[PDB]
Amino acid sequence: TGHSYEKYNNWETIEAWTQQVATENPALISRSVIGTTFEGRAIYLLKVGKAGQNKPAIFMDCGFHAREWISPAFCQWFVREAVRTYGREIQVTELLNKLDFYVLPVLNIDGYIYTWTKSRFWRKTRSTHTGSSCIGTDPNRNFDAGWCEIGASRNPCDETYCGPAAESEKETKALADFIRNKLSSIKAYLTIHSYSQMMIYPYSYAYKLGENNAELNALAKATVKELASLHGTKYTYGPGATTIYPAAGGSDDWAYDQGIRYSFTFELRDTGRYGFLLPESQIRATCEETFLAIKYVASYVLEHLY
Amino acid sequence: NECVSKGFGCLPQSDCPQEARLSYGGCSTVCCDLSKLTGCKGKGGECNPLDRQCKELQAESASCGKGQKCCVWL
Ligand SMILES: [Zn+2]
Repeated sequence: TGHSYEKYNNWETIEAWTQQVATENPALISRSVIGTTFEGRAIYLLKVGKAGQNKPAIFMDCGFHAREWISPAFCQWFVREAVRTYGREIQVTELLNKLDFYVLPVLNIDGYIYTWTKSRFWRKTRSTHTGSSCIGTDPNRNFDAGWCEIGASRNPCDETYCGPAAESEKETKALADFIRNKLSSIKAYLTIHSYSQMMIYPYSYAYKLGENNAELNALAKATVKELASLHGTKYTYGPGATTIYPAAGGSDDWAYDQGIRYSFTFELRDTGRYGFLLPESQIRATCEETFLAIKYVASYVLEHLY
Repeated sequence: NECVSKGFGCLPQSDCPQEARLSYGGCSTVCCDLSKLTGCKGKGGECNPLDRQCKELQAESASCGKGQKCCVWL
């Protein structure tokens, strides 16, 4: 029954919400379509920030994986918090005047709808390719970053299936096309998942470390402290391969190898008690603490431009 | 979607045992009392070979059977 920031919203409501928020906040939010899903559904992107010349950007997406409902819930919360507090708190005013945030509320829309009406734990896209009767590819194994080398299945029926080729999915090709086009302005890439309460940086497709590794580790350590400020929520952090697991073809690694020096994957609440089924009553607290983390990272990026 | 509004979720019939099924609308499959599911898949996990490095949901690994353990992909 309409949109709420403290409930999970079906796609039709989120879609309506993206237009509403643009219409209600014309100086701060505009909405774009960056492409179309396997099933032909428009994929929306919000640009949050005040008009300005040659603005650097931070790209954040939610809803890679269908069942991770708290992820889209957070992109929505972020947009409201940003506009609500613009011109009222000095940090956020500065951020939106000097930076744009691209916010992609649900990438895997076909999958998201599927979890609402059919199968709550679906993860992948809903595509079909020649050669298999199984459905769906893992969008976070589908990027050109050590594609399908470790931590990815070659079996089309598996949850970590990498696809027939990198960017085989319209959704990931649409995201990669957008970032490639805006590469010279995008300074950070942030991709929101759940669960397990972690902040992860490259690399997941191999055990190597970025040239930047010490700085990334220090930034992660500092932002999880900031996150813990509010409600005491404990996050761990580190390079993906050893901290979570090997996982080739990830969007975080791909973005980093494009030259985006600040590239993180967030894993939100909880640690497994509810898992993917995070109760609606925890949405606010989760989103509040996560907002502090994103703000902290954005402010750091503003002082470390390149 | 009544099923989801009430705090449950939809699942295929084969994944929701009889005692866990609910009467609420919203699903083209069936509304399931997810809190009553057990086993790896019932927790959003996937059974994998023992030598697959993953984040294991250890309490559900026995449900995966021989040579298999419960991984949750995040
Ligand atoms: Zn995920």
